This record gives sequence, structure tokens and C-alpha cells, in this order.
Amino acid sequence: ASKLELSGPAEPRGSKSAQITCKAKGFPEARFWVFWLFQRAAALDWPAANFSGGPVQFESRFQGNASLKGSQAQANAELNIGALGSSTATYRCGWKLANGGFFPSWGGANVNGAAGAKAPAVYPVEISGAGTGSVTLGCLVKGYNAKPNLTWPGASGALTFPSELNGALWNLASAVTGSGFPSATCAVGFGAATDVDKKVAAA
Amino acid sequence: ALDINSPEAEKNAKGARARITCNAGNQVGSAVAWFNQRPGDPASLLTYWAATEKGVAGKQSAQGASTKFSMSSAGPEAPSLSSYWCLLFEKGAFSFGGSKLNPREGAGPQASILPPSADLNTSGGAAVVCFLPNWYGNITVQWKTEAPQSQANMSWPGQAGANAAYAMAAVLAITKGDYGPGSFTCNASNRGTGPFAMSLN
Amino acid sequence: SRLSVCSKLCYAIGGAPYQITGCAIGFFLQIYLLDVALLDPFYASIILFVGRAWDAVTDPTVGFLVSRTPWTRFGRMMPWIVLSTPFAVLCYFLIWYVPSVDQGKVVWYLIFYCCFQTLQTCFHVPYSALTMFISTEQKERDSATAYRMTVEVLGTLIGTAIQGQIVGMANAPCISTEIDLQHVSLQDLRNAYMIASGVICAIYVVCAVVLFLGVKEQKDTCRVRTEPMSFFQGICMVMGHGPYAKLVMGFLFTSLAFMLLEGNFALFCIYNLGFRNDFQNVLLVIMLSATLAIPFWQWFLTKFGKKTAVYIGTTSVVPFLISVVLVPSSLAVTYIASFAAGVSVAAAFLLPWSMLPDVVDDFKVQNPESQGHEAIFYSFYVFFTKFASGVSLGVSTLSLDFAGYVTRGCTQPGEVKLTLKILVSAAPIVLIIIGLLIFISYPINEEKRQGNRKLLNEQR
Ligand SMILES: CCCCCCCCCCCCO[C@@H]1O[C@H](CO)[C@@H](O[C@H]2O[C@H](CO)[C@@H](O)[C@H](O)[C@H]2O)[C@H](O)[C@H]1O
Ligand SMILES: CCCCCCCCCCCCO[C@@H]1O[C@H](CO)[C@@H](O[C@H]2O[C@H](CO)[C@@H](O)[C@H](O)[C@H]2O)[C@H](O)[C@H]1O
Ligand SMILES: CCCCCCCCCCCCO[C@@H]1O[C@H](CO)[C@@H](O[C@H]2O[C@H](CO)[C@@H](O)[C@H](O)[C@H]2O)[C@H](O)[C@H]1O
Ligand SMILES: CCCCCCCCCCCCO[C@@H]1O[C@H](CO)[C@@H](O[C@H]2O[C@H](CO)[C@@H](O)[C@H](O)[C@H]2O)[C@H](O)[C@H]1O
Ligand SMILES: CCCCCCCCCCCCO[C@@H]1O[C@H](CO)[C@@H](O[C@H]2O[C@H](CO)[C@@H](O)[C@H](O)[C@H]2O)[C@H](O)[C@H]1O
Ligand SMILES: CCCCCCCCCCCCO[C@@H]1O[C@H](CO)[C@@H](O[C@H]2O[C@H](CO)[C@@H](O)[C@H](O)[C@H]2O)[C@H](O)[C@H]1O
Ligand SMILES: CCCCCCCCCCCCO[C@@H]1O[C@H](CO)[C@@H](O[C@H]2O[C@H](CO)[C@@H](O)[C@H](O)[C@H]2O)[C@H](O)[C@H]1O
Ligand SMILES: CCCCCCCCCCCCO[C@@H]1O[C@H](CO)[C@@H](O[C@H]2O[C@H](CO)[C@@H](O)[C@H](O)[C@H]2O)[C@H](O)[C@H]1O
Ligand SMILES: CCCCCCCCCCCCO[C@@H]1O[C@H](CO)[C@@H](O[C@H]2O[C@H](CO)[C@@H](O)[C@H](O)[C@H]2O)[C@H](O)[C@H]1O
Ligand SMILES: CCCCCCCCCCCCO[C@@H]1O[C@H](CO)[C@@H](O[C@H]2O[C@H](CO)[C@@H](O)[C@H](O)[C@H]2O)[C@H](O)[C@H]1O
Repeated sequence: ASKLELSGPAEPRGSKSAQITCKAKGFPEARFWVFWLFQRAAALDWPAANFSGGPVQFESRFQGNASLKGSQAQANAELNIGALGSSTATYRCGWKLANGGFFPSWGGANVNGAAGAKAPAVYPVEISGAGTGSVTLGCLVKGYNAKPNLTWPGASGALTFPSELNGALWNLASAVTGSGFPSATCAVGFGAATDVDKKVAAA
Repeated sequence: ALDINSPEAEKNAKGARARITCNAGNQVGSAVAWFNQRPGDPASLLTYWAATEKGVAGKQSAQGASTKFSMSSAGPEAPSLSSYWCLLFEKGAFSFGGSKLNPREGAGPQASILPPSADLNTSGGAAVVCFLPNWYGNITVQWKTEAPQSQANMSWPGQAGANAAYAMAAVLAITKGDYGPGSFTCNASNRGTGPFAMSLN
Repeated sequence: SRLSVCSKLCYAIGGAPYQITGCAIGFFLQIYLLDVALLDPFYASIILFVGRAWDAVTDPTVGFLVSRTPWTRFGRMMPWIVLSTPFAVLCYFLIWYVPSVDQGKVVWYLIFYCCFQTLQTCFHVPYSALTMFISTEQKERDSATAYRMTVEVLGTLIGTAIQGQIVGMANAPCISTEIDLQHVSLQDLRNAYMIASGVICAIYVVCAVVLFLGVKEQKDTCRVRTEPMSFFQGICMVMGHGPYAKLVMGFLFTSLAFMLLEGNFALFCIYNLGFRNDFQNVLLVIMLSATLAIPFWQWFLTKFGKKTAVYIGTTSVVPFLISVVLVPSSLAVTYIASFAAGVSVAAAFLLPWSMLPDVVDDFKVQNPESQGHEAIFYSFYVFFTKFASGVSLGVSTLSLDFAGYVTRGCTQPGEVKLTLKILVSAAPIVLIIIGLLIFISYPINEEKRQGNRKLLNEQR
């Protein structure tokens, strides 16, 4: 079947260049226009399209920022991105039906144009001297540059909020509605060799 | 380019019917495609030429002559609660609009304020965290350090699979030197009545 | 017992709906499916191939059923016409109707194209056999056939005019695409097609009514009448004749070349000559030229013989088919080549029928026994032309899909333009060359031997 396999996540620095690959299978790549799309925070955009045996047609916004090419010897289409800083989004490579202009097959690859790579800091945010029935405990993760994974020891009432950028690092919070409080700990797992687990004390 | 406008970014429906509308800035001659995208997955073609399915479940139908198009889900299930996009294939520069579904529930917000930990206070920082774990709708969070503050960072999850309610986390980061303004209050304004103010001193 | 002029006129008028509907379908169905019905060109080639193939397959079966039709109180052929026209017009209207279906427009068009082909075969084949029943005198049969031929030509012109001048000037917006990078609606166009269908359907019904009123049956049927039994044996005997087989193959290939231009010339005009508006006039010009070119070649048929006539008539379009894909042909040059093609199309249909009677005389001299000397030949030619023209139109649309044809789409890509140039200037030229080469091996040589065969006709 027609399937398009992309490269993994890329992490350029500020004003570097990132090349995104789209291997094509199941169809003659030279016969179809392979497109590219730009989804930053749930808003699909259209960088450009490339006919693997000839022309490349860009959007007026991406003139000179995107550069599409096709290595027709292989079944590979590439998008090279120029200067960066706000191009952190998810990039797709659809191909249009050879008659309509709509996109039957899609991919998905995410770029992250930031700087730095640090270890997260765990702060056990706790109660302020109050209690009635169930109580809300918490765990703050601040200052990392990857995708973390916050967990609790077998308790499923947790809410881990999406991480947000503050400066150049990511911040995240986790909240648990625990009824009884004999002992509770927040265990974070980070890709860059960080596995700190901190207990939450009273007051 | 032709501007494609999906008016409602969020629509509520449980098990009956959804009518997602797409409005085109120009007469597109019934040429509108529809994409279904679950989070973390690429958009999937549903209906091209504004009426024609592509190996899709029969519940998804579409309608529209020109400049006004609809996609109807007559049997909306748990998978159908995803993000739906409409595309024009009339003009050279293709354009998309963006819309999403969610189930319906009641209401009722909850709030809790948490002061900075001793460990954070040691390392030159102070984050006051306001949690709003369970509510339905849209909400606004105000910080009062005896005065309104505009340095707070906010984050919102999606919708809980079981509770069908949203959450919110508001973080107020203040340095140790500026950590003497009095008492810190977090005020919530949901579709209820009165400010859900939780405070610490 | 002699047929009145009014009765022959009614019989001729009854044969107009087939020509009108066939001309409208052959000239506009490909563009209707691709650009109006918004079908995938893969799905709009299956429809054309299956439609034609089911016309070719259903003309002999319907012929057999007519041959086994008993005598009613209205006739052996009138029940077929009267019971087929109300459904034929319904299916014909529903060919040009674009349904609101989520999946399976192609099934709709397949079902209703095949049903219209079946229910117009059940109108034409009894009609084609009606000439043996309207009168018993051969002169009256020939006069009615001449009226039918003239009305067929005028109907092929009138249907082109009617479909063209109603689906034109209501053009829809074009679906510009990547190549194009750097009020009338589409529903205003589809309704136009429906209106055209309605008009044609009206004509259909009206002509059928005329065919019911002006024509009798006279069931004497020339006392004992032979029935086709040795169909395969007679076909083999006809194919065994030299001149017959040569004429069949040459006429078949020439009519294939000109049925490969019947369908792919609207697309070539729209997307290669930049005539998205005037393409329904250019076609009319060609047809109009044909209407004024049948007499001329007839004079040629007497002026300079038939061998040179068939030699130059089939090849009179070759320079212009080469020129249309090389010269720009802004406005007037296309019309000049259209007039040339309307001379050539008239030649390439009149001349082989003029050749035919010599071949019939030669077969009679060679084979005194008469077993479908003309009927079997005509059925074979009609079947093979319909089948192979369907194969050619299906391959044309499939090649357009493989070339990346854009539905509507203003400018088409270079590959689709190349395929259109090939489908108008390479395949028709190859087919015409093959037909001419087959016509070269013509042992009859017209009056060199045919008149001598006439002497044999005097002897026997
Ligand atoms: C010589 C005879 C000529 C016959 C020509 C037939 C060509 C047209 C055949 C129908 C079109 C087939 O094209 C394809 O087939 C499959 C299988 O049926 C169908 O697709 C299928 O997918 C969904 C999956 O939920 C099924 O529930 C449903 O049965 C069907 O719609 C569609 O119809 C079409 O996607
Ligand atoms: C000779 C007699 C013919 C009898 C029938 C033989 C036809 C055999 C093909 C039948 C099935 C066709 O289905 C095949 O699958 C794809 C979908 O996956 C169809 O779909 C194709 O056209 C549609 C346009 O409407 C596009 O939206 C789609 O992206 C594209 O892949 C094609 O129409 C066909 O390539
Ligand atoms: C003499 C000439 C005049 C004779 C009468 C001509 C009138 C023309 C009326 C035709 C109207 C039919 O138009 C079309 O038919 C099909 C029949 O399945 C119907 O289509 C229906 O079935 C499909 C199946 O998925 C679904 O989309 C839905 O159930 C519905 O749209 C609709 O009704 C319409 O899309
Ligand atoms: C006055 C006149 C009244 C109107 C008369 C109309 C005649 C009725 C014929 C209408 C046919 C409509 O078109 C019909 O739609 C259905 C559903 O999409 C198609 O069905 C198609 O989808 C289904 C999936 O459920 C599969 O079986 C398969 O993909 C295909 O068969 C039919 O193949 C097609 O023939
Ligand atoms: C309901 C009306 C709409 C139907 C659409 C098509 C109608 C076309 C109208 C055609 C009417 C012209 O009718 C025309 O009359 C003259 C004689 O008068 C015929 O002319 C013929 O008459 C003599 C009779 O001895 C023949 O030998 C000779 O072959 C030929 O000259 C034409 O062959 C015929 O076609
Ligand atoms: C031998 C028989 C000779 C008959 C030849 C003449 C028959 C009648 C010709 C058709 C009349 C054409 O008339 C012209 O067609 C266009 C088609 O878009 C029509 O224009 C309008 O038609 C329909 C009618 O409701 C509207 O819905 C549509 O909005 C619009 O297209 C108008 O009616 C007229 O501007
Ligand atoms: C001798 C004269 C012969 C008479 C010819 C009559 C044949 C039919 C032509 C009718 C033209 C009138 O125009 C008619 O208007 C209605 C209302 O928009 C259209 O009906 C439309 O309604 C809805 C809403 O848009 C849609 O499903 C679709 O666009 C279409 O079905 C018809 O598709 C069109 O045919
Ligand atoms: C003498 C020959 C006569 C030829 C002229 C006959 C023309 C008869 C009218 C055909 C007009 C075509 O226009 C078509 O009409 C049919 C109704 O019949 C409509 O058909 C529609 O009707 C209902 C609404 O009532 C819809 O729910 C359904 O989708 C569909 O079946 C189409 O929306 C329209 O596109
Ligand atoms: C044997 C049948 C003979 C019929 C041949 C002629 C029938 C067609 C003539 C209809 C013309 C009337 O139609 C009205 O006039 C103008 C004349 O520019 C037309 O305008 C259009 O047609 C003319 C040709 O006729 C072309 O220059 C061009 O396609 C466009 O300008 C419009 O379509 C319409 O507004
Ligand atoms: C009864 C017979 C009916 C007649 C059928 C006529 C069909 C004519 C076939 C045309 C071929 C269509 O196929 C189309 O042609 C172009 C030719 O540049 C080809 O294009 C391909 O070959 C060219 C070399 O010339 C290279 O640039 C490259 O390998 C690729 O682009 C593709 O294969 C396809 O895009």
C-alpha cells in the first residue's frame, strides 16, 4: 500500500538547518506530487509541493524558507528548512490524488527548534495546612528539554498537565486527589538519564 | 489564496449527531475534502468532493453546494471524538480550517492552591501552583498577590476519558527577592457564580 | 401497396433518436464524466468501455430475440419500439444526472448506461429490421433507406447542435492546481446537461410517436422468410472471401480512427487548443462540414472513380491531424482544420459504403448461394466497431488517469497534454495508415473487375 515513512524528531539550534525525509512506497513517486504540511498547535498549513520528476511549487509564505527536492533514484522526497526559531511544528508529507488535489496518504514528523539540554528539577508541592475528605497533592517538574513521564506508585487519579515553555525550558505539574495520606511519592522518568523520585511530605 | 473557515473550534455531542460546518471564503464548486485526525496521528481523508467517502465508516456523511459545507456524524462514537479539518482543492494554495468534538457533561469546578516547596525556596525560586482538576467548560484564573499579576503560565489538559471533565494548572514563578508582597490568592471564574478564591499567607 | 412519401418520412424520422443520442453521448460523455460528474478517470474509463461493450454484446442478442418475436396485433417490431422508448428516455435522462451518492457514482453510471444501451438496442434493431416489413418492393425499401440515411445525417448534426449549444456558455469554474500556481456555478453546468437530455428525450418520444403513426406492418413478410441458423457458418464463409474481409478490416480500422477522435476531441479542444468555451462550436463546425461534404464526395465517387477516392478521403485528414498538434492554431486555423476534418469524416463514411456494392457483386459471383451477404457483414462491422471503439475510449481515459489528468482543472500538466496530442495525432494516424494499407490489397479494383462481375450478374 502507499505509505510514507519519515525521519525521526529533529532538534536544531536557533538558526540551523533541518532536512526532513519522506520515503515513499506503493506508488511510482515520479507520477504524483508529494506535498508538505506544517501543523503548529492544531492548525494545518501548506508549505509547498514537489513533483518528483520536475517542478516544485511553494507557498508565498515559505518562499526561501522551505526547499523541496526529490531523489527520484530512490523513493525519497526531502524538505530542507532554512533559518529557524518559530518553525517548531509537525511536518507531514502527503501526496495528492493524481486528479483531485486532496491528500490520501500522510506521514508525521516533529521538529523542535530550541536550545539546551538539561535535567529536570522535582519540587513536591503539598498542602497548606488544610484537609476535608479527599485532598489534592502535587508534583512540579521544572527545567528540562525533552519529553518526560511522571508517575505515581500504582495510584490512578493523577492529572499530568501538558508541559509549557518558560524561557528555553519546559515546566509541568501533576495533581492527585488522594483520600487517605499514609505515604505518597512522585516519580519522574526523563530521557536524559534522570529518574528522580521524591516523596511529598506534610505542611 | 481562498480562506477556509470552520466556525466552531469545539463542538459538544455525546451519541446522537454532529454537524461540523466549513465556510469557504470563495465559491469552491463543491470541492471540499475532510480529514479526521486523532491526537498524535496524521490526518486521515474522510470525504472528498464534499460528498464522497474513502474507505470510511458509513456514519460520516457530508453535504454542501458551494461556500457552505457540512460533515454529519449520525452515530458518533468514542473514536469519532477527534479533530476534524476541511480542505479546499479548488485553488492552487490549499487551505485548512480546524475543528474538534468532545462529549457533554454537567459542571462544577474545584480549586486548590499550593505554596512553593522548601527545596525550591532554597534554589532561588518560588512557584505557587493553582490546580483546577475537574470542571466542564472554559475557565479563567486570576492571581492576586494583593494585586493582579500577569506573569503566570497556564496549561490545560484534554478531556478525561472517565470523568469527561477538563483541568487546568496555573504556575506563578517569583524570585525569592520579590517574594514579600503579602498573601497570594488564586481566583477561578467558571460558568458558575462567584470567585473560587483559595489563598495562602 | 406503394409506400407514401409521408410514410417514408415518418420511418426516417423514427431513426433520428438513435443518431442524436449516440452523437451526444460519443461527443460529450467523456468530458461529462471527467469534468461534470467529477469521476476519477479510472472510474470514467470502466464506464465507457463497459457501456460500449454492452452495446456490442446486446445488438446480436436483441436481434435474435426480434427474430423470434411472434406477430402481435400491432406488429413484429412496433411492440419493441413502443415498450422500449418510455424506459429508454428514462435511462438516457438518468445517464446525465449526477446523483447524491456517498460512494458508487460509477455503479450508477454503469447501470444506467448499460440499461440505456439495452433499451435503445431494443429500439434500433427492430427499427433496422422494419425496412424489410414496411414494403415488399425493393425500390420502396431503397427509397426508405435513402430517407433514413439523410435523416440519420441530419440527426447527427442536430444532436451535436442541441447538446453543444446547451452545455456551452454555462461553463463551471476551473479547479486550478499546482502547475497553475505562479457568476456561473458547477450546478449551473450540470442542470444545463439535464436540460439538454430533456430536450433530446422530448425528441426521442416525439420521434417514437411519429414512428408509431406513419408506419404500418403488412405482415405478408414475402411469404416464406428465411431465418438465421448458420450464423457461425455464414460468418466464416463471409470472412473467407478476400474482398469482403479486406473491406471489413479497412472500414473497421478507419472507423476506429474516427471513433477515437469522436471522444477525445472535446478534451483535446478544451485542454490543448485553449477552447474551453468554443469547443462546442468547433465540433458543430466539423459536423456542419460533414453535412455539406457528403454530396461533394458523391460527385467525386463519379468524377475520379472510387479507388483514388478512398485513397485520398481517409488520408485527407492526416496533414491536418499533424498540423493541429504542431501549429499553434489560435482562432481561425483550428476552424480551418475543423472544416478539413469535416470533409474527411464525410469521406471516410460515404466512400466505403460506395465500395460495398462492388464487393457484394463479387461475392455473389464467387458464391452464388446467398446467406446474409449484407446483413452478416453489417452486424460484424457494427459489433467490432462498437467493441473496439469502447476499448479505445477506455484506454484513452485510463491513459489520461495515468498521465495525471486533473478534474476540470484549467491547464492540464504536460503529460496529459502529451497524451491528448498522441490520442489525436499518433493513434488515429496509425489506425488510418493500417486501414489504407489494408485497402491497398483490394483485388476488386472497382470497375476494373466489379463491372465484369456485373456482367456475371447479367449472366446468372
Ligand atoms: C464486467 C463488469 C464490470 C464491473 C465493473 C465494477 C467496477 C465498480 C465496482 C464497485 C467499486 C469498487 O471499488 C471499491 O470496492 C470496495 C469493495 O466493494 C468498496 O469499498 C468498500 O469499503 C467499505 C469498508 O467499510 C465496505 O463496508 C463497503 O462494502 C465498500 O464500500 C467500494 O465499492 C470501493 O472502494
Ligand atoms: C475490464 C473490466 C473492469 C471491471 C472492474 C475492474 C476494476 C478493478 C479496480 C476495482 C477497485 C478500484 O479501486 C482502486 O482502489 C482505490 C482506493 O484504494 C480507488 O481510489 C482511487 O480513486 C479515488 C477517486 O475517486 C481516490 O480518492 C483514491 O485516493 C484513489 O486511490 C481507485 O478507484 C482504484 O485504484
Ligand atoms: C423522462 C425523464 C424524466 C424521468 C424522471 C427523472 C427524475 C430524476 C430523479 C432522480 C432522483 C434520484 O437521485 C438520486 O437517486 C439515488 C437513488 O439511490 C438517491 O440516493 C440515495 O441513495 C444513496 C446511497 O448511498 C445515499 O446517498 C442516500 O440514501 C440517497 O442519496 C437520491 O434520490 C439521489 O442521490
Ligand atoms: C423517478 C426515478 C427514481 C430514481 C430511480 C433510481 C434507481 C436506483 C439506482 C440507484 C443506485 C445508487 O447508487 C448506489 O449507491 C450505493 C451506496 O453508495 C452503492 O453501493 C456501494 O457502496 C456499498 C457500501 O455500503 C457497497 O455495496 C459498495 O461499495 C457499492 O455497492 C451502489 O453500488 C450504487 O449503485
Ligand atoms: C419531430 C421533428 C424533429 C426530428 C429531427 C430530425 C428531422 C430532420 C428533418 C428531415 C426532413 C427532410 O426530408 C428529406 O425530404 C427529401 C424529399 O422530400 C428526401 O430526399 C430524397 O427524396 C427522393 C425520393 O424520390 C429520394 O430518391 C432521394 O434519395 C432524396 O432526394 C430526403 O432524403 C429527406 O431527408
Ligand atoms: C429539434 C428540437 C430543437 C430544440 C432546441 C431548443 C430547445 C430549448 C433549448 C434550451 C433552452 C436554453 O435556455 C437557456 O439554458 C440555460 C441552461 O443553464 C437556462 O438557465 C437556467 O436554466 C435552469 C432553469 O430553472 C435554472 O435552474 C438554472 O439556474 C439556469 O441554468 C435557461 O433556461 C436559458 O438561459
Ligand atoms: C423541452 C424542455 C425540456 C425540459 C428539461 C427539464 C430537465 C430538467 C432541467 C431542470 C432545471 C431546473 O433546475 C433544477 O433546480 C433544482 C433546485 O436547485 C436542482 O435540484 C438541486 O437541489 C439540491 C439543492 O441544491 C441539490 O441536491 C442539487 O443541487 C439538486 O438536486 C436541480 O438539479 C435542477 O435540475
Ligand atoms: C418528455 C421527456 C421529459 C424530460 C424532462 C423531465 C424532467 C423532470 C424533472 C427532472 C429535474 C431534475 O432535477 C432533479 O429532480 C428530482 C426530483 O424529481 C430531485 O430528486 C431529489 O428529490 C428529493 C427532494 O424532493 C431529494 O430528497 C432527493 O435527494 C432526490 O431524489 C433532484 O434534487 C433534482 O436534481
Ligand atoms: C443544424 C442546426 C443549426 C444550428 C447552428 C447554430 C445554433 C447555435 C446558435 C445560437 C446563438 C444564440 O446564442 C446566443 O448568441 C450568442 C452569439 O455570440 C452566443 O455566444 C456564443 O455563441 C457563438 C456562436 O453561436 C460563439 O461566438 C461563442 O460560442 C459565443 O459567443 C450565446 O451562446 C448566446 O447569447
Ligand atoms: C487504441 C490505442 C489507444 C491509444 C493509447 C495512447 C496512450 C499514449 C501513452 C502516453 C504515455 C502516458 O504516460 C506518461 O508519458 C510520459 C512521457 O513523457 C511518461 O513520463 C515518463 O517518461 C519520461 C521520458 O519520456 C521521463 O521524463 C520519465 O521517465 C517519466 O516522466 C510517463 O510514462 C507518463 O507520465
